[PDB]
Amino acid sequence: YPGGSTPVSSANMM
Amino acid sequence: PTHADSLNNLANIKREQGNIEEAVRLYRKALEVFPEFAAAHSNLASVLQQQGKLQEALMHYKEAIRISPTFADAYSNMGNTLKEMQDVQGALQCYTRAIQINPAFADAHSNLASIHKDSGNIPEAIASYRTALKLKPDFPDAYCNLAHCLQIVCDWTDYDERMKKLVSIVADQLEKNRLPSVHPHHSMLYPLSHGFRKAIAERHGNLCLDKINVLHKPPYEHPKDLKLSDGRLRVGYVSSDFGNHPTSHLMQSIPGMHNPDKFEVFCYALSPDDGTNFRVKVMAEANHFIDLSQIPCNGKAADRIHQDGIHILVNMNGYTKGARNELFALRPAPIQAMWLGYPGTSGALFMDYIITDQETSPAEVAEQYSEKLAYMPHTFFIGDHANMFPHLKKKAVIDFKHIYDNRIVLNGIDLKAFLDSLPDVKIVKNMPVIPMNTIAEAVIEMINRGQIQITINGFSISNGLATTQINNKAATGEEVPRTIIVTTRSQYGLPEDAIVYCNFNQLYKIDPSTLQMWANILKRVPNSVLWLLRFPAVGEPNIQQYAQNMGLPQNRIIFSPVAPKEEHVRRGQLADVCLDTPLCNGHTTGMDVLWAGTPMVTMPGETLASRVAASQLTCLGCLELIAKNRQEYEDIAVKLGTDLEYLKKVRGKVWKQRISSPLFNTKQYTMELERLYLQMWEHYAAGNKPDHMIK
Ligand SMILES: O=c1ccn([C@@H]2O[C@H](COP(=O)(O)OP(=O)(O)O)[C@@H](O)[C@H]2O)c(=O)[nH]1
Ligand SMILES: *[C@@H]1S[C@H](CO)[C@@H](O)[C@H](O)[C@H]1NC(C)=O
Repeated sequence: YPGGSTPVSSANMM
Repeated sequence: PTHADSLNNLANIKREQGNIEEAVRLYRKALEVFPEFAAAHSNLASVLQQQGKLQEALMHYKEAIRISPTFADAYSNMGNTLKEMQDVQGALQCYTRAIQINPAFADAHSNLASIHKDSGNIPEAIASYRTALKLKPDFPDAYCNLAHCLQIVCDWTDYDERMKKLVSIVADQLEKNRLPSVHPHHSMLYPLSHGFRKAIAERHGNLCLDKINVLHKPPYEHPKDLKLSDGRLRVGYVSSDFGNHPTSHLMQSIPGMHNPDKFEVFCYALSPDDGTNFRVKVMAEANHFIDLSQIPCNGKAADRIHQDGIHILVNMNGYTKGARNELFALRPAPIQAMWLGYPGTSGALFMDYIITDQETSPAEVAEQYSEKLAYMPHTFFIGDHANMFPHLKKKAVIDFKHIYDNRIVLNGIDLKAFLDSLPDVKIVKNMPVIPMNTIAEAVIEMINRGQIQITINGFSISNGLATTQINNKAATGEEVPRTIIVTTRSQYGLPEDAIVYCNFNQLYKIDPSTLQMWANILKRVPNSVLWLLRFPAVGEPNIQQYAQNMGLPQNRIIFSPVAPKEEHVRRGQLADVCLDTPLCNGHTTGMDVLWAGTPMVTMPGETLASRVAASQLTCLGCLELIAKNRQEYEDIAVKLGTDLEYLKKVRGKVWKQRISSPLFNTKQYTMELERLYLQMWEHYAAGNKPDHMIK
């Protein structure tokens, strides 16, 4: 969120 | 010079044969003969980088670029190394120099685009990817990376053709035996066959195997019984997301709920402590907590897991950020299962089971998975909402006029006591309602003036938009709020006299077919709006343009900022109906909206990720919300928005059943999980290879 953070499900690097 | 050439040549040969260490020894010999060998330094660096020896690789990249100042490829690859060392500014500097040395260097532009993409600068990422493709039209990595950027911001230009090209690219790469340019996690978004999706995942699984085979470690000896653990099954949960992340928001209570008489719980963290209460809780309630982020070597880390005598090792990452699937490739445990964190097949032979359910993964489609199916009895999904947001278990409303359940809402641990201090409170059959008196005017005044909080009868009444200013831990879900919170349609500019359809997913989950469906619903229910999030904001103008093209005025769609966790869940109470995305459902997001008591309409597809919401709704007990096709999805959503008595029935149903069903019952879930573990173990202990556990 603006001013903070909202972690989400994300892909790993390749 | 000439002798150094042949040495470098031999090294390349041994490299191709897979003899990485012989290649290294030979590269070093070439450097010993002719120190100023740019190609030899660059080759050794690339090999060291592959072995994960990044600092050592950096040395040789620096040599290559000094010897040859026009060596753009070396700057580029050095940037790749810095990127992996998490030095992002450094990597960008290298990519920038590479492009300056050679403006036509396609790879360097794509590599720069990826930095922009990872940095959140999608428009700049798109610009750089287009440059790379302009320079090199046939560039699968760049095309596929560009496609995902476009997905993120809902740019659907030439969409159908784009999807066709993606499938075409994957088919060609699978044929030519190369790692597909489409990431297995993203493969759910594109009309790839189930065969192709599994094949993409399988390629990633084999990468992990290739990385651990060079360790030349033997197969581990596994326990054949529970004697050494005193009759207890040793279960290892492996996650990079023990901390502030949806994964912990769903399962943080599970380790502490395991039965200590029969289970010994080991949590293996792949990430350092982020200082949050989520990490605190798992560390405090697991029987053992091991920080594997302090053990970079996958061989040493796998040794540590095996030393603990783990019977069932649980992969909570799959192909997601922070994963170390090399650990599972080494097979330190006799049974290894995928659970919760990755909505797809691993495609990997070292994973034995995937923990799912009959609704999410009907036994008919077992061929989509490389793993054997292991069914939980209701849904495999779970969430910690009853523990994290208990203030949302009950609500009261303020009548600012009929009676509405979602215009002005109060929630709080001490809500009952506050209500008890008020005269003229009415109970509607059960929902407490405060009339439009002095108390209620004071509340609306707070909201309009943007005031943070007020006090009524000694009770703290908080503006729901101001949670971070009152208690930041409560805002993020690390603590339960200790004040009474007000949530209103006026806080988000939502209409007081109309149906609110919502979807709080990241915008990437929407596709043209979905928005068209939503447009069809809005047109059929003139008195309604669609409520979406700026997730990211740069997707907003694209959605609005496409809606306008479909004949919807700007006022039919309302955007809000992404909110802190507690506010996001709480504000779901203001909507009438959630419209789930069929391409990839709300997962965590689905649990969030249901906990607020909001009916969710869904249309399950064929992939796991497109079937989760239907599984959640089936467990909840709302089969009437599950559509078999697009027409039924529209008809259901329109019925909810127009048949107001029906709407009340279903909302009442969701409100009650989020408590009475198993959906949010973490103790029940853990116990069913334990039953499944024992089925797995007994099957193995009796000397059987994994088989479907679907009863
Ligand atoms: O306004 C919002 C919208 C979402 N979320 C959270 O952001 C995450 C979204 O992650 P993701 O898109 O990966 O969710 P999923 O695919 O599991 O539904 C979830 O934890 C939500 O609870 C939030 O905190 N504020
Ligand atoms: C995000 S994390 C969530 C918890 O483990 C998981 O179930 C969910 O499937 C993830 N979402 C996507 C799109 O991968």
